[PDB]
Amino acid sequence: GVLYVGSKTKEGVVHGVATVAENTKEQVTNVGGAVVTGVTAVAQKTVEGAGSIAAATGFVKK
Amino acid sequence: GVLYVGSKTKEGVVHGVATVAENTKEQVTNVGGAVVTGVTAVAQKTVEGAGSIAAATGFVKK
Repeated sequence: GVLYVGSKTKEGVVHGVATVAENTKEQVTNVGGAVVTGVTAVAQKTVEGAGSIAAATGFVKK
Repeated sequence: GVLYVGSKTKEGVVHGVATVAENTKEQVTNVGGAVVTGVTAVAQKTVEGAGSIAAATGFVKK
């Protein structure tokens, strides 16, 4: 299928995932997987297959 | 006289005079004279003398 997408922007500043942490014991920032953060962010047919994306963190501290 | 001034800033972005103009016939931006636009902007005894600062524009179009 056609996905024509016309974005004419005068001016644009786009910020993706932001990680800010102050006065933290132990810090683990988890950013990854499938993230698209452009001015014209277009994503299609992501993992149309069997597999899938997974962004997971392994902090336990038992 | 004493003018102790203690400014401890975590983070600061300061913008001076801003000139934005779109679709203008004839443009004359006049920024000058005595302008101080720092993070810690301190001005004292400006033209304590006879003279004075003057920021003037000479547009007539008669």
